[PDB]
Amino acid sequence: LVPRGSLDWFKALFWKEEMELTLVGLQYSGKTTFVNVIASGQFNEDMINMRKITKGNVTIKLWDIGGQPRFRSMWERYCRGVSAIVYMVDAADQEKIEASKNELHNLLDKPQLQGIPVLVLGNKRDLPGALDEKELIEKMNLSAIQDREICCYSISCKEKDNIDITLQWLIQHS
Ligand SMILES: Nc1nc2c(ncn2[C@@H]2O[C@H](COP(=O)(O)OP(=O)(O)O)[C@@H](O)[C@H]2O)c(=O)[nH]1
Repeated sequence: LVPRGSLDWFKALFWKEEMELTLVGLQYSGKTTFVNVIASGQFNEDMINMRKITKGNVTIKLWDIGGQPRFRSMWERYCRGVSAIVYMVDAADQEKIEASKNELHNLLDKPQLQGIPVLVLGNKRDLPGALDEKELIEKMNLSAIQDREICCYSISCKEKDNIDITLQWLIQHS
């Protein structure tokens, strides 16, 4: 009996969805850690920087943003058709926020990606002084993003905090 409403409950629901997503953000933001949590440490991975993660009916295109200039266009074009963009931010690394913001805004400035919902995740909320979702909406200038649905949650992969509401949001955007 999988406690209804538990994290395992949402994980099960999530993986059965036929869904493509991109998971992208600066290196060290917690993207690999996040996949490991939501996939319960079991998933398929194929290199394609870019990783194609598969589990259930779900495919995740995982990549670190701000990589080689020659591959940037290729990675952003590889995101065409996804149901959602999940943008991971290290909410406790104040000095990387400006780079994180600028890469997000440059990404959402790409044509093939028009209208795709974005979920910004302020990861590492467990660390003292980490930005909360209100502060991140502010520091990331999320209000400037007007041609799409954008949402922002404060989460902890380490303490498995708000991972459930993240899965629910993703399921809603199948
Ligand atoms: N304190 C804390 N550390 C985290 C959290 N999530 C990930 N990390 C750590 O951040 C470091 C980089 O994480 P990683 O998943 O490799 O980031 P990636 O480069 O975006 O894939 C690792 O040491 C993780 O354990 C979190 O929620 N809290």
